[PDB]
Amino acid sequence: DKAFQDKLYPFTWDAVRYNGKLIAYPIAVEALSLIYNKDLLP
Amino acid sequence: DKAFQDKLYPFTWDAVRYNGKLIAYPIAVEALSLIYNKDLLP
Amino acid sequence: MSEQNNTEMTFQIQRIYTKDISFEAPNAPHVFQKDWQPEVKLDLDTASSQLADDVYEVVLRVTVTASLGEETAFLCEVQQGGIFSIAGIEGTQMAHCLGAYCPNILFPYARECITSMVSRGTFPQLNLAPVNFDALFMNYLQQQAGEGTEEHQDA
Amino acid sequence: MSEQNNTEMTFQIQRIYTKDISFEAPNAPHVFQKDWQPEVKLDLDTASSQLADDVYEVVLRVTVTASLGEETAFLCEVQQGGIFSIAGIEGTQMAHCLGAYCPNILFPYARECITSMVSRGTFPQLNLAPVNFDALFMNYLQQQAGEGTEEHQDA
Amino acid sequence: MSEQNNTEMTFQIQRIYTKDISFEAPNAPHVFQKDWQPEVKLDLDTASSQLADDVYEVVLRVTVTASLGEETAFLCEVQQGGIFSIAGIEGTQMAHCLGAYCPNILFPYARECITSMVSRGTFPQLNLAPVNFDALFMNYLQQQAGEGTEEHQDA
Amino acid sequence: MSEQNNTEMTFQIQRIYTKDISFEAPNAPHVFQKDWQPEVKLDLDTASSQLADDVYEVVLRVTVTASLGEETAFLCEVQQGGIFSIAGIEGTQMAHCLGAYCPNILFPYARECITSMVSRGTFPQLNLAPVNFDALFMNYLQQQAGEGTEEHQDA
Repeated sequence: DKAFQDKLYPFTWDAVRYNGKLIAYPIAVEALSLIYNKDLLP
Repeated sequence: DKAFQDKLYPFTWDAVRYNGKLIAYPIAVEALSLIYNKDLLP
Repeated sequence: MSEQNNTEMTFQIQRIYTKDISFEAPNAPHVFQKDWQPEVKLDLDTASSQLADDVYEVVLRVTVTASLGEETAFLCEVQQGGIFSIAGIEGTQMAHCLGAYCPNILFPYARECITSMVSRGTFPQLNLAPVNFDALFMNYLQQQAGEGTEEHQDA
Repeated sequence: MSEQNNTEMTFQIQRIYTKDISFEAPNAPHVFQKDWQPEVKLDLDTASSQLADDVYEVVLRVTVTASLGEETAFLCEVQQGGIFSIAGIEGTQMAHCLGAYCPNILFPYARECITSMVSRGTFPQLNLAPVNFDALFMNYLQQQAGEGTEEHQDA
Repeated sequence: MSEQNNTEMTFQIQRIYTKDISFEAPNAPHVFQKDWQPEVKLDLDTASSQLADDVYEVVLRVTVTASLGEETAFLCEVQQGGIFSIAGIEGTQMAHCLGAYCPNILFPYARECITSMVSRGTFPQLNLAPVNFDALFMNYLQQQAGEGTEEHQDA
Repeated sequence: MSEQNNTEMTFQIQRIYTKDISFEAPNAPHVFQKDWQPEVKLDLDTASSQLADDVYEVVLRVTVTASLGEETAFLCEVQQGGIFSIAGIEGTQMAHCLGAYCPNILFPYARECITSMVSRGTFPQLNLAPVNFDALFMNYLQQQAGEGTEEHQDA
């Protein structure tokens, strides 16, 4: 029967149950130097 | 105090002055209209 | 186990926008004394709200914490909100839209915005891996078993 | 060439990255003098690259030729690549997966990359509607009078 | 009292970055309902802090409020902090170093860090007005009818 | 304050925005088998175009090469544009403004746009340290005064 009260909102989604905490794909991209071969500007 | 202190950083700055706004031409943009159709195939 | 009754439906993106930003470096002038890869712990959150009939707005919140050793490195967080419009679907077909499909739209924006605040702190990149919100939505309720979209053909 | 109907296949998202980006605003302060919403021409292209056995990259070229009146508004192109572990599936089903589903995964990221450049050029926010290439491909099989040529090769 | 330019002073731009960032749009979906004319309120603040032997980090608090009366459009704040190893100057020039010069170094980067958040929130661009901290201080000091151009030297 | 002298300069920010953005990563899948030790070759340019009376656009170009040799990480150019009112000064003083000051305003925006593009190509983010040819004249030319003292309290 048409229960005109439920409507098109029977679920909210207020979680995102992400129990698999990571950083990225297993490969270390966190490595870069050779910035300013000289010193600072005085 | 009432006798000798005098900070390395006092800075009176009792001369605060700046314009404020700089916007003049209010181009109607925000979110681009006329983009795509009302198709959106699933 | 699926029972996801396929329909022609109608979807629309009204507006995508960053509602909120946080970037806290409490150890900002201390962070150069920390030489390793930062131990980063991400958190994924959603807060939804219905604006109107057929029109809802779900907010995808991504939190980031980082620390080297036993002491903080940097903190960052973004909230990508989006106004969306739906027709045709209902029940599980509706729950799947705001539960998976809409976080999939919002995630690239929330993701890259964190890494763009990383740029501002002058330290190595922190870009988030692609999270399967869809698979996660299934893992929330084990297996898809819903059914719906009934022919109420009256005249 | 093979039909291939099996779900025991493997399919994982390894890494999304832009192999190419472009944004060209040729008359940038001139179209600013035009108070109107620019007409958006949507150009779409695809590519693919074998990186290993059962490991395939796919590029999605989302291109926006925007113009207001007789003159350009802003130009944009993002060749949004992404690697996928495609195992258990080859033939026409690979031509489907790598040519429809995998570009569909790249499309949220393509849109976002364009959105950001457009807001950096201070043009109105650009949100292209989500396009499922898979459903179009289903109908394509029964819509062949003859012929049939394609191209997928990128470094 | 002028020609006493001795090699006492030592100043280096060690690091310029955001210690803290905030963008709050509590009326982010609600901005569609209001009129697009908020009041551009700019907030300025400067601090110094000795990290090491005559090494002080100067933080610039720029805050951009946009509210048409009570109805807030959005809020921006960027603590653009920079480490500066300064000494060898006293009094007027010392106060003018950390209070005028140093936040004026931070101000282009603070400006940008605000402007970029604003555009992500789907709000019109906000450009910070250049405040001549250095020139206005020396103006008011006694040079209210004075002019000091700089000799364009090669090296 | 008798503002009869042009040392203040009538400068105004009309609009800041990227004209052009670009990113290239030919060896984008090669990053897995590429060692993260490329030498960052920075390159810079600035241009000017008079749009109207006292209205000068400045185009600050930044080009970042990142390569171990032929095994290249990426190439990334951002042509930042900015409409600026430059009044009160002329010729060689104006050449200092649009050649150093005005592109230094544009450089934070270009920097962040490049570093976002680095993250999009999923390379190691690196933020270029400030270089002020504009402020170098202020660093050179010492004023006169030095002795401050006297503050404490009025109450």
